[PDB]
Amino acid sequence: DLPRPSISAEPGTVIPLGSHVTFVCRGPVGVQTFRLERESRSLYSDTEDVSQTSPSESEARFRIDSVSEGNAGPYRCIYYKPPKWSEQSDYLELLVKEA
Amino acid sequence: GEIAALAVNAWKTTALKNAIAAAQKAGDAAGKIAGESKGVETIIGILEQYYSIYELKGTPLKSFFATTHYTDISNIATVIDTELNTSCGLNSLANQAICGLRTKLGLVAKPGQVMVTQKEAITKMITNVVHKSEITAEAAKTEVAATKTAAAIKMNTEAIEA
Repeated sequence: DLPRPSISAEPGTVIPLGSHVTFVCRGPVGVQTFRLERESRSLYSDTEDVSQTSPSESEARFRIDSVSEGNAGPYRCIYYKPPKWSEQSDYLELLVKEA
Repeated sequence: GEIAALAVNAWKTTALKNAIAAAQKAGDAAGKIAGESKGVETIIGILEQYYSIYELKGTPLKSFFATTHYTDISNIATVIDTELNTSCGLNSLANQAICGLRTKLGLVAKPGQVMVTQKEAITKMITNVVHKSEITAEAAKTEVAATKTAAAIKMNTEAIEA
């Protein structure tokens, strides 16, 4: 019933140490909460700060201001549209460059 | 001197009436102290043993409960709620000791189930932990206040017979 969310990164998945990255979760309109999960599934961030790109879509952003190698790893989206959590996005592997 | 004796005997009666008052106020003081320290020691013991937590608000439990009362369910839960959101998120690598609570409390998102709100889950936990702590604190205050009152009213009574 609920379409899988999709995940993308801005500017990309390979980030100079100390600089920033933003993940985008995209999902259907009427999403309540977007959750960006890491591989350890106690680490995750929620947001209700939803925006729309198209009438039948909604989305939210997660900015990491200063990346370290402990940020490196898998990242996934899942969203909540009452009464149901969707299923999980594909993973996006974030990597940290030295320079 | 019959009236001499009745004077000391009315003096001993006032002493004994005062002693009773003394022995209850001394008992209650000691019960308060024993209580607001079994509480602290019970809540710390519970966080450390059942939940593997040894700090809050980025201080050790010892120091934390010196500045926020172990009964303050609202601010304990708010502290946990906040520390969970700003140390188990995306935007730091700081201190991930506490994050296990989300697994324990059942917050991890399960595709196919309803949403468990973080803060409600924490306040259910903290209410349970604080109720437990207040009850053991009350037992400590009950024992210690009784043991001190008994000893005081005894000691004073025998003093009032010399």
